[PDB]
Amino acid sequence: EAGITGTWYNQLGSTFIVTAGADGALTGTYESAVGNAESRYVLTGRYDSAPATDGSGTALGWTVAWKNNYRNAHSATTWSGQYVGGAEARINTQWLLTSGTTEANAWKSTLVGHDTFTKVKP
Amino acid sequence: EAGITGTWYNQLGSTFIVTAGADGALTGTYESAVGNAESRYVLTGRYDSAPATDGSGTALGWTVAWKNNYRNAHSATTWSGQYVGGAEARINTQWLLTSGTTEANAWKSTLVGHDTFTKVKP
Amino acid sequence: EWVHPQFEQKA
Amino acid sequence: EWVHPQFEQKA
Repeated sequence: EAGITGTWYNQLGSTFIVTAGADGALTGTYESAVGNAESRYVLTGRYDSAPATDGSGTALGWTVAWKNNYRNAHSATTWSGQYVGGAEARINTQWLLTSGTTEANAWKSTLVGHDTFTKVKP
Repeated sequence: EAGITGTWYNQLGSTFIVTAGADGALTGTYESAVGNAESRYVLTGRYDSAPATDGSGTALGWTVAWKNNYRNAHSATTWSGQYVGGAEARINTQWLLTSGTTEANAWKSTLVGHDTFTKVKP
Repeated sequence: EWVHPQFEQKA
Repeated sequence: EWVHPQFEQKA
């Protein structure tokens, strides 16, 4: 009923496949535009499993740490946003990408950006 | 009354000296913790020159582009925050540092962080 | 120049 | 290693 389980695509070629559990869990995989095994990472997060019924979106967030069995970029991204249902459902998000740094390099530790995901590729 | 004109120091040792104009202008200089002429850059911004009288802070923001007559880091930082008056006045901020990039490197264009400024050095 | 895996494109 | 001017420190 949540509308969130399934495959989502951002506007630059990445794909994530998630299950929205009855308990508020988000679990799945995030795959970069490269599209290989090396390019797939574990995704884990949470969502509001009882959203408002007034037309408001469904709040959610998730994390990917950029380590898999093939590669490690010593970093993790969090996406914070909301699911917006209807004819062309969307997940609108802002993200923070933190890389592990020394204290001297902490100034350059955290990048910020945004993503919009749809159930259909760009 | 406004409380903003003067010298402010962040927790890293940087120093800014600002004038808060009657018209809402912020003008001054930002000097990194190194403290020399090559470390000083023009600061320009805006503030609420008629803040609420209910104990709220005074909203403000400013920009430094990291070019001076000595050096150019092809980047600019904005700080967004509010002035909080009282016994130990503070300016609490969040910042965005954007570097000029190619389109392919735009993913790493914008760093985010925070700064707390006080009238006394840390 | 290295592109982080979040943003990496096919060659 | 290069530290951006916003953050550079005294040696």
